[PDB]
This record gives sequence, structure tokens and C-alpha cells, in this order.
Amino acid sequence: DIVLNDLPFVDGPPAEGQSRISWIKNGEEILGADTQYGSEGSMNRPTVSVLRNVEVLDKNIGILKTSLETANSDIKTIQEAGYIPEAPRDGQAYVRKDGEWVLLSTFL
Amino acid sequence: DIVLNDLPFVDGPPAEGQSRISWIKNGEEILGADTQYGSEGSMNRPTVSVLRNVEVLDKNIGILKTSLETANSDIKTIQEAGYIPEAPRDGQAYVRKDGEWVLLSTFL
Amino acid sequence: DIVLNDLPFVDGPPAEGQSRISWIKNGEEILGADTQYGSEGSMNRPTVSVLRNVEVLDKNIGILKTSLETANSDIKTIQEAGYIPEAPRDGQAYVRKDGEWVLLSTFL
Repeated sequence: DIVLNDLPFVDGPPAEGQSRISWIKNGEEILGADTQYGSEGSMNRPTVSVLRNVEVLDKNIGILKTSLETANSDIKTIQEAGYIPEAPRDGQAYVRKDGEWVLLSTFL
Repeated sequence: DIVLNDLPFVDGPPAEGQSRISWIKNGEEILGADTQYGSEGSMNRPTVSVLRNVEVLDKNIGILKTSLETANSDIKTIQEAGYIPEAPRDGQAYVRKDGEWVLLSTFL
Repeated sequence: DIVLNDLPFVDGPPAEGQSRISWIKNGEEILGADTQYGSEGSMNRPTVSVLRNVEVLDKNIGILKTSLETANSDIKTIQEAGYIPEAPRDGQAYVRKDGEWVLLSTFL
């Protein structure tokens, strides 16, 4: 079973491990960040929350990619195993010789 | 064929079922929400649109996960089927005995 | 091997091909766009960056979908190949007739 991460922020009642996004409200102080790299401030808040979800989605795609790569590899192994197909269904018995089905009667 | 959902909001001319994102414009009233949980207001508008796309992406990943789980299960079934590999290609006829290829001549 | 696109914008030190997101800063001019369809302006900047990541994620999911469709098709081909299962492991030699394993002794 493949286990993916739940999104950390939702626009509605949260479930286990999630938080509700806090949109910008009127009457709230409209501020930005105080450092060249910080993300604090109400003006940035909801976008920071959406980016956190985007980071989780990126990791979930990486989990699916790894699993798909494994499937592709397993498929290639089956294709190269050299399994043999069915023999004619004509009421005659067949044996295997040189990669083909040959009539048993030919040897009796 | 796997059918995924198209993103609902795009930053360009929309196609069927899509809407163009409306960025914040100068000369527009800069407002937020009036409830503790609402997302109304120009200051929230473009971010709400991007979150809608994020919700759709999350569902699309869930669709791929289900399909991949089914593939993994089908692969496991093939690996456990016990298909048999090719017999030597040496000009001799072979029959099956105790999970191996044995020379027909040994019984004639 | 499946090759996916890296996200173009990150909230931290960037790696090859990435740029650091520029959050809204205090002391910065708070502006929007001047056209009905433009996305310029500090108020839109971080959200535009997150949308660029969302567009890349959408393409990465499309890459995984194509690869999974190919796997599904390869699996279907293996299921329809008609490979044959193992014969009884009871110390007796078997030959193939009418889609079943039959005792060689029956023909000797």
C-alpha cells in the first residue's frame, strides 16, 4: 500500500494533523516581513500556507515516482524472463524443443 | 486510459471548464474577509484561486495512486503465477518433471 | 528512469535552476497590476511564484500519468500472452495437450 502525506493546510474544518488556513481579515494589521528572507506578516500568511501544501505535493509525487520506477523494473524483469506461451490445442501432445512446441508423435 | 481533472484557474486564456485568475489591480479596493473563516476580499482572491488548483492536484495524485496500487497488485499476481521458463535450445526434446526440464530420451 | 522538473521557486537557499521566493517586505511599495490581465505588483508577487510551482507540478503529474499508462498497457499484454503455469511436482513427466498438463506415461 502506498502511503502519502496529507496536506497540512485546508480551507475548511481540519482533520488530524491539519490546520485551517487563516485568510487576511479586515480590521487586521496589514504587514509584511522585516528581513530580506523572512515570510512573516499577514500579507504573506495565506500564500505561505499554500506553499507549504505545494511542498507536500512535490514530496508525494516523488513517492509515486519511486514506486512507479520499481513497477517498471519489475515489468522489464517479467518481459525478459523468457516464459513460454501455450501449445496448439488440437488434441495432440507436445514437447519442447529449440524454443518451439513439437509433436510428441514425431519421436514415438 | 487515466482521466485527470484539468486545473480550474489559469494565468492566461482559459480553455473549456477553466477560468482566468484575477490578479490584484491598482485602483481596486484592497479588502480582506469579514468573518473568522471567510476568504472574500481582493487581498485573498488570487491566493484562493491558486489553492483551488492545489486541491485539484491533490485529487489527481490520489487518482494516480489508486491506479498504481492496482498495477502493483497485478504485477504481484504475475510473479506468483508460477509461469515456466524456456527449456534448453540444444536440439533435444524436453518434458516437464518436478519443476525442471528433463530429456524426453531418458524415458524412451 | 523517470525525469521530473524541479520546482522553480523555493522558500530557502536555491539549488541549480531555482530562485528564492521574494515575500512582501515592510517598507516596500504595496502595488498591484496596471492591466486587466497582468500579474505585476508586490501584492501579487509571491502568489505568482507559487502558481509557477503549481504549473510545474501539473506537468510532472502528466509525466507520471504517461508512464503509468504505458505500464498498464505492458501488464495487459503479459496477462494476454497465454503463458503456461507449472505442472504437478509428483515425480512424473508431463507433456502439453489441449491447454493442460498430461502424463507422458499415457502415451508410452
